[PDB]
Amino acid sequence: SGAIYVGNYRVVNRHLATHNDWANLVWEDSSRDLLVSSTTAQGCDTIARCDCQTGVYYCSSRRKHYPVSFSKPSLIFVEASEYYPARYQSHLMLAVGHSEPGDCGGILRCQHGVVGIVSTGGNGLVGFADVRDLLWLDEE
Ligand SMILES: C[C@@H](Cc1cocn1)NC(=O)c1nn(C)c2ccccc12
Ligand SMILES: [Zn+2]
Repeated sequence: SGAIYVGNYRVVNRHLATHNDWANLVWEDSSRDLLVSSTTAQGCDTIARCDCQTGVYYCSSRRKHYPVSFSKPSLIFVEASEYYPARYQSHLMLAVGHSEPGDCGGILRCQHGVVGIVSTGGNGLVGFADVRDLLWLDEE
């Protein structure tokens, strides 16, 4: 589990969105595994607007942050899970790192801010849904 709280937005994995998220929906995209809802309170996370391809992510199944090198956002074929059939996921970045299904929502960041959230994984890989192209997260 996990979310990004920037401005009056909450960014979560689409497959983990709650009824309150769907009832206060701003934007969703199944191909990216992302959903954004509106919030009453202002958040403290800042979105990275950069070209970093090294950063750190939070792994809840280890209670630890790990440094990683990650690929550029791409269209990758992801295997079936209980939330999606096997399909192409867009704007996905892969790294070598431990992960388990419940680690989705953990933040990947660099010195510039939040880069994305954990969305896929297995066998020593972890995949992150990028958010750096969603420029509208920075404005009302
Ligand atoms: C919950 C789904 C979401 C999903 C996105 O694309 C299709 N399904 N993801 C997973 O199944 C999953 N995510 N991580 C971090 C893993 C690590 C090890 C094994 C499985 C996973
Ligand atoms: Zn950066």
